[PDB]
Amino acid sequence: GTGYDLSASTFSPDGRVFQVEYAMKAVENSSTAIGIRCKDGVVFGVEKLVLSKLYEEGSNKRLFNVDRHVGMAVAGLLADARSLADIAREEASNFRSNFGYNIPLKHLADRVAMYVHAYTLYSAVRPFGCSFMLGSYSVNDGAQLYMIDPSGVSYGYWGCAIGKARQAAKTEIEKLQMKEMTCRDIVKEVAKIIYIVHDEVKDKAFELELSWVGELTNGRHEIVPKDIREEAEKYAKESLKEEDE
Amino acid sequence: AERGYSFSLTTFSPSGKLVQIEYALAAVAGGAPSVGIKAANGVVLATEKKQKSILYDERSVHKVEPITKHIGLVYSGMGPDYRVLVHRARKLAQQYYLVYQEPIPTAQLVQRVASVMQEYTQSGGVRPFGVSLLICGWNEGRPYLFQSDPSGAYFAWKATAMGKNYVNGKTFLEKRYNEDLELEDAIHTAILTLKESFEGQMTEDNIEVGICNEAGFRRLTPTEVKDYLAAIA
Amino acid sequence: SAGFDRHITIFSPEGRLYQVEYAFKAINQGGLTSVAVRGKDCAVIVTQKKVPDKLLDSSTVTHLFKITENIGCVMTGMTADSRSQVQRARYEAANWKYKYGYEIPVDMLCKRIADISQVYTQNAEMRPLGCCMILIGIDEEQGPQVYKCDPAGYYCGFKATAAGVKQTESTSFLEKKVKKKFDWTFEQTVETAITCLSTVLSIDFKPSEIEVGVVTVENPKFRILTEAEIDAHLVALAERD
Amino acid sequence: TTIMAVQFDGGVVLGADSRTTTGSYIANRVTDKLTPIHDRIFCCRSGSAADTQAVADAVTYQLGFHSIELNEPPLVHTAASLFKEMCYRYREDLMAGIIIAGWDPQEGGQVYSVPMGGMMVRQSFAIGGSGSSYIYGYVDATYREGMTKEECLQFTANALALAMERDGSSGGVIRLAAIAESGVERQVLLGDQIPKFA
Amino acid sequence: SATVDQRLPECAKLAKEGRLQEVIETLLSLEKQTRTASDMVSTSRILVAVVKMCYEAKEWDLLNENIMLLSKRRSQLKQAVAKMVQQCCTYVEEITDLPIKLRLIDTLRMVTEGKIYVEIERARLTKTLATI
Amino acid sequence: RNQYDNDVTVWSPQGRIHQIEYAMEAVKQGSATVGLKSKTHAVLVALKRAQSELAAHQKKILHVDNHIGISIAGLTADARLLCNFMRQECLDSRFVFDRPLPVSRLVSLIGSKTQIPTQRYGRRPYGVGLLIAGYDDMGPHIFQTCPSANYFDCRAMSIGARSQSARTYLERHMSEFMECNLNELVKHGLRALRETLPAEQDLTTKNVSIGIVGKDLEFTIYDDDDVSPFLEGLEER
Repeated sequence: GTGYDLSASTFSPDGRVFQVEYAMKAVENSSTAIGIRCKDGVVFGVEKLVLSKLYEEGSNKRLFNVDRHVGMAVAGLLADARSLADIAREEASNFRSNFGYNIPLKHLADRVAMYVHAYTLYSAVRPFGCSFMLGSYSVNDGAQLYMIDPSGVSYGYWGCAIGKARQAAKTEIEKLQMKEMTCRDIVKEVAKIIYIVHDEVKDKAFELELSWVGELTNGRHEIVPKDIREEAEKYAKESLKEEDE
Repeated sequence: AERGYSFSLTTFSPSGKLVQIEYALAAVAGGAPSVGIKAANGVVLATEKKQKSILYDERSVHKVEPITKHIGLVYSGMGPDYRVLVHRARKLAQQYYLVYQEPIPTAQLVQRVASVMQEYTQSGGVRPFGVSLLICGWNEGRPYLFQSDPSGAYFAWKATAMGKNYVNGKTFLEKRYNEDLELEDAIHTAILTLKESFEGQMTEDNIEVGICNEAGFRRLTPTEVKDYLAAIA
Repeated sequence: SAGFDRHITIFSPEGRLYQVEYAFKAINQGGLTSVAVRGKDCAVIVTQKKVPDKLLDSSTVTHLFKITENIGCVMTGMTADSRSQVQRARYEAANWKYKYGYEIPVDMLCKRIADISQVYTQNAEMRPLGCCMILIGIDEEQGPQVYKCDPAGYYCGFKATAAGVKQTESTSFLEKKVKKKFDWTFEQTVETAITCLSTVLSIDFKPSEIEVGVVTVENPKFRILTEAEIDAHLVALAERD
Repeated sequence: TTIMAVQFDGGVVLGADSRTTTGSYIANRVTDKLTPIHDRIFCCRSGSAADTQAVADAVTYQLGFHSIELNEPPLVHTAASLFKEMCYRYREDLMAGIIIAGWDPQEGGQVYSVPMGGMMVRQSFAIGGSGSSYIYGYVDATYREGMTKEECLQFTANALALAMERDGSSGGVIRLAAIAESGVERQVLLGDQIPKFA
Repeated sequence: SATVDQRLPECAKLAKEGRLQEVIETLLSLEKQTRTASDMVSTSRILVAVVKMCYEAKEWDLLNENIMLLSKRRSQLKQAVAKMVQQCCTYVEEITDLPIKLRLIDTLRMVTEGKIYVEIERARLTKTLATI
Repeated sequence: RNQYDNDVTVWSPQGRIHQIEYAMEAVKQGSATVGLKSKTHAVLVALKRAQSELAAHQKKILHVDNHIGISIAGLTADARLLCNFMRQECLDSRFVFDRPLPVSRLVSLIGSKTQIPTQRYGRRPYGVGLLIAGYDDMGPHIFQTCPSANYFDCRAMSIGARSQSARTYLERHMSEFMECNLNELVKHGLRALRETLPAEQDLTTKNVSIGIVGKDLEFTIYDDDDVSPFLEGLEER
């Protein structure tokens, strides 16, 4: 082996810590989670993989509610993802307890990024093996969407995609006028993009998990209703047939 | 050699060496030249402040620093470790002052700084201080010049040089140093010893010198260093 | 000598810290470059700004941070480490203002950060986070000040510096430009910094692919120049050069 | 002591007497009760000077760090919340009652009153201090919604003048501070600029 | 474009009627727009045309200034600058009053103080200067 | 490998973490257990092993607070530790809030607790897989937790050595579930264990444990002669 890739506290003779890169490799092996920031909201879509017909519907949710007004879409080791969701929930709770108002998403992203960097600093713990996205909307700050990765970088975004099909998802997102779309249509676009990037002969089973947080929810993140998800799924299948034609 | 017994600081090699502290002393010897001469009525410390470029503002980070109104300190080795050690020396001097309403003797300050270095050279998760300190004080009615090593050993010196060319510096000091030397002559001797191991033109603002007489330790201003260089040349 | 390489606390037989050197290599890993120059009464930091995607929010992408009301920094290296060290610098400045009742001097904040880094270089608890911080501020008695806080505890003060991939080229260019009338004005300093970056990178800058922060004696508050100001500087100075 | 705050559309005016007694002797007669928390948020302090000053300094530190980290101006609610956390936590050790008044872009012109204990109540006009009661009843009648900056300044001046007149522990000069978009304008009414009988 | 090169003739007529800098500034704004659009052909025609207008005029202390300007403006397009300098050289060879043409030669040389894409042109200018 | 699977703290150079996979293998050294649920019941059924014909059969169903039971497959030390933790959490919830702890929250607590070891070098991942059967006011629940700290809400699942036979049976017959009497539900579980059993072997009252929870039925474990009404009714192959 390299000899410098054990422990996240060792710099290779290039300035590279390889444990963080291996964590990034681990996240770049999972299902695809995308998120698009429309003008009046943010929509997360995830192509959850039903790994067995035994699991009930809604098992292994990769869309968490990290505080009432903020949604989280994870991609990678789901155990680490749940732990990070708990960490972010605790950070938002502490913010609301101390300062007395809903945590700004920029600040929440920075806090969780600092936590992930804490775990990538040391040799007694391994870097978090998952990426995730934090989305929210409020009247006084506007729709926001951030992405955090195992190395702990918290760049903002207009459209993001993490997982196996990230490059294809970004390519299919660039061809969208997100800055002037509304939630009711960006949800359908999210479903279409997820269906296009999904691989049927490799991943077999599939379930689309959608959520939005936007003006039409009063800044309250929630799972997209049943009828809306059904209509978006129907539109995505029709669009798949159209693209095939 | 004893290759296995050179990565740890808590194991004796079969011959008894503590190889890692000797490696720290090698890091010391691979540092900027510094010279210390104990004159008859004072002490003088010098060290090259040659910068790697014209951009380095050579007035912000000093290498000859005071620790009390009557003690000062220069180093040869790594600058960060030097900063740590000078802060600790100042703290120790202040603790001694608070306990005993009296400025800390130079010998005592050297003992305590050497104890700090010993504390840092007695575990596996800590790196020994890669510097050698030259402490110069005016305790009592006579001058003191001491050296402190990463190993925690401290010496009393008449005159010495440390850094890249310490061998040449010590030979030069053997030739030139005489015990009954006034501080004014010791300053010239210090600057000449530096010149003998100083590449490039020894301009007044790339050399740092500090004196320690009965008036207390004081870092000479660049104007004064320029005057001394002009008089020497 | 490769055995003395996997631990930050092990001295090489010749007395070298290979893990610290590797932290510097890590500095030279973000691809970006940064330059800083101080005139008579101003200091300027300019950083290459890469936004290699239409979906990435350029407003959030940045390497210029406001450590306090009157101190700014440009960070180069790993982004997570950069932001961690920026938070540490802000916390230290706040503590200084709380304890001592006056704003932290730039040199003092640099010494604090350098000491924090030296601690990690000495003990074996963390890796030395691989980022380089260039700080600029206005000191009431000294004037404009530019400093570096490399990840080994070294923090010399600078008339003009650079960090990142092309630090050597930028250093040579600034040495040449400072041997001749180091006395620069605000516009001349911005010219020198932007020209240094452009020449070392072998490219002419769009108003967006560059980020400039400035402090001046008249207005000693770290200001990040807007796109209009950057474009004005580029066009006017290229025209009148 | 006596401290007061009045809210007007787009801003808020704080006012405070300048007496600091240590019994029946004025240790300081030009004390500056008003304290600038961040830039626009101000706190008027009452109770034990040591506790109030320590709390104000700690809150200034916390709010400055918070605002720098957020890259946004702080909220008057956030400042009053920090005060509330500290005061409530150390109820038994802090003999301090505070009035946090200021302006922020989102909810400009805010006045919260954290009295002894840990309460947290927004008010159109807030009053505190030993001499509060008298002017408290007086403002209950005098206050009218829709005042402008000048009317609020005169209102605060008259109120604090009444409190100083009728309270032994309050007296000296009257310090006013009007906060709004433009910034903070502080003034003092020394001996004659302050009403004589009202 | 063709619209550019038909609105340029009216500028030529105005300059012939007498325009010290008004038409110059109009053409500079037009060239600014074209360059920002990154239209190499438009830039080339505008540059060659403005130098042509100057030369047709008296242009003394004006043609050299305009050449210095258009060379020292923002990142002019390579072909645009090459065409401008080539045109100005073809119009330099057909000049007299050497004590004055020397100034234009020097101006062109310092505009071409060295660039891989104007090497030959600078060489010919240097040869003409040496002969002079 | 050979330097990337010594501890849980090192990522292999493939985005893969090896000691967690080794714990997930340890889960297969246990014994077969099948959990499943109707619309008003939840049933765990476990094949108890035997260390000798004299020694009794190791218990595999443990009793968490009245509305929750657990079936274990893997290290018995970790089984004991996790059972104690679950019992303590249920007791704490019933002490603070005068109501039973929701199963979906108990499993979240278990997930966090079991994930903590999978990231810090102070311990090994809990080498025990769990089938948690419970009945909260929402409805009967069957959960699976694996040493990776991942939990799945299963309508019917199986774990342990020789598990895929039972899992295939459950996939084939799960359409029948929900609208089943308790007896039919237990019979389906016993059929799943029969499928995982080697052909020559068969389900006997000695080696079968049957835990049942559901509406108006606090978690009850049937062992030894208690399973007679189930095995006796069960049809033969």
